Amino acid sequence: QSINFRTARGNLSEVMNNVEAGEEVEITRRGREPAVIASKATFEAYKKAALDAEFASLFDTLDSTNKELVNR
Amino acid sequence: QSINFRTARGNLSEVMNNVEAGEEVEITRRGREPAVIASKATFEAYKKAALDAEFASLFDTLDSTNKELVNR
Amino acid sequence: MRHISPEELIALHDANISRYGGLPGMSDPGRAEAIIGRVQARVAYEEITDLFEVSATYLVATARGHISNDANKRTALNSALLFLRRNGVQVFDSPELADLTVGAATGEISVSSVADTLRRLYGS
Amino acid sequence: MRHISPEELIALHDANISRYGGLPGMSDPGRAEAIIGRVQARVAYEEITDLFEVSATYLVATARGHISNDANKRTALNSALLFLRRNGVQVFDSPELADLTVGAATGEISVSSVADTLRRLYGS
Ligand SMILES: [Cl-]
Repeated sequence: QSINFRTARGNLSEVMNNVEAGEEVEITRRGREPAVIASKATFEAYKKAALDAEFASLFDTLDSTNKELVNR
Repeated sequence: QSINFRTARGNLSEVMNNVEAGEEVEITRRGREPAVIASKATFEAYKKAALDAEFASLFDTLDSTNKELVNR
Repeated sequence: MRHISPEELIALHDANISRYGGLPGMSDPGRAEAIIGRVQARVAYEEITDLFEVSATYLVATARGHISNDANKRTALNSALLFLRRNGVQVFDSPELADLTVGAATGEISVSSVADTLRRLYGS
Repeated sequence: MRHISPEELIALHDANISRYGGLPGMSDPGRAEAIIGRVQARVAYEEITDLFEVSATYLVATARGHISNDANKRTALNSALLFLRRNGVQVFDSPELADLTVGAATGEISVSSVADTLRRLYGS
């Protein structure tokens, strides 16, 4: 769930198998904000939810003109 | 965007600054399925959108009892 | 077994308030943490494997756990059935679910009786 | 400056056809790649820093880019305003957006005019 910079470097191949198994590991760092490792399938599934939501708001905001343009 | 787990091992500190800048890096392994490193900020936002959609369809499924419970 | 986290439980509660009604901005994360804590603790203590007994626990713990001043019964029912959905069990609305939740809150219906009702409805 | 990928432009088109109407399953990736390719190229060549010019480019490029035989004016408009929203500009519906988009698509309104109208509506 949370490992340090160094531990990842040395046990990266293990972090892969955890991630592949279904875990979402955080990578903390002494300097700046941290990062997260996840499997591509889950990441991309979350990215699509976000994009889908983004489109929903855009379409809600522009609902009238969107409806109108269908008939032009 | 796509790198092997060896180039990651040696250049982990580079991957961090890339990730924090705005990049979303894939990590491949030959014979295995890949992972993705990304900033915790963007990952969590994606996860949250996934979750919103998850609640929205449950609420849809149970829309009738939910409305009824408000008045009790 | 997939569970619901304290931060997910609050998010659910907040999301329900927005959609159906109630006073927003009040959800206590300590109550969310305490509600989930009970559910995990009960599972470990009684070594519960039955999804419907666990589902019943989310329902009773939440309906009596007062995350905030409103919408607790909804958050209870919804988290119960979200847990079932998350663990492969197909869920759907039923006229029984309102009374069931009210009974759990009032103490009139025990955790096992809730588990029985949920099993009858969604079991196989 | 945040941009829209080819793969997003397609997702946007399919999402729009589902919601508002049109023939689905017909979006050409090479067309999406060509539309974004043109926007990105114009930006570099002309060294465009103005967000509303870039928006206007997305709008004309997509409107005349023929991603499929349907909903190209809608994708054009939405893509342009998605760009704006993504770069921190607040957007909203306006009575003149429909006319704008149609004249864009037919060549009667050029990129600069579309830019001036977006800059008027959404730029301080
Ligand atoms: Cl309630």
